[PDB]
Amino acid sequence: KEDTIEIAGFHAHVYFDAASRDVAARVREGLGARFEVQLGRWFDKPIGPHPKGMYQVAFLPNQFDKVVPWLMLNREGLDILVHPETGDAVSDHAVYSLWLGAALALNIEFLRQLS
Amino acid sequence: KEDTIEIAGFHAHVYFDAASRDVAARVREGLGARFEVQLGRWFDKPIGPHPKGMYQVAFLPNQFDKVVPWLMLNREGLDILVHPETGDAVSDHAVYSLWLGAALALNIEFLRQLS
Ligand SMILES: [Zn+2]
Ligand SMILES: [Zn+2]
Repeated sequence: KEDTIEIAGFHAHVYFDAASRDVAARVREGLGARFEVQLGRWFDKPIGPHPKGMYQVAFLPNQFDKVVPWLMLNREGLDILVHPETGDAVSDHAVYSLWLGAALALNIEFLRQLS
Repeated sequence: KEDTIEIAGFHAHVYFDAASRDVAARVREGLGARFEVQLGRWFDKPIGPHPKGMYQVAFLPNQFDKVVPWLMLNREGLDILVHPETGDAVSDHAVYSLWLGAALALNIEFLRQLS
């Protein structure tokens, strides 16, 4: 087994489209109002491994049981990837992650090409 | 918004088949060794909403950031449903849940029929 100590933090990637952008904005405000998070920039186009528009929500491990359960209940149909940050981008995204909603295929090759 | 106070606990459903049953047994032992959990019966065949053999793992909310990150890292390719317990069985499984690995298709109507 590896040790969960090796998790330094998590990212949630909240995916959206034109039809769900407004929902995504409300979820973002909810997160920023409630939790100890760093909100990344809003990407309206796919970038890197990300198959659709998204924004990033970063947090330390002590917010995992705050943010993730909140999103379980309040994501309003949005597909959300949550992954640990362990120093292995490819596994972090492809193996060690979870999904709220319906998983989307990621461009993991983008991450492989970086390593 | 929905209040995560309304989350009384969580279940993990660890799915397996004959090929993966031994990995599932090892994951099960890892859980029972490390965390405050209630391990339910082993179902080799599909039962109720579940489309594959599984076993249940129950825990209080204070284990969510222990159990779930551990499974993130140590599920060894098993598909795992994690759902809250909020007193709404249909929403808990269908809407409020998350998946590690690749999601399976649950029989939600089975739960609706329960009322
Ligand atoms: Zn990320
Ligand atoms: Zn359950």
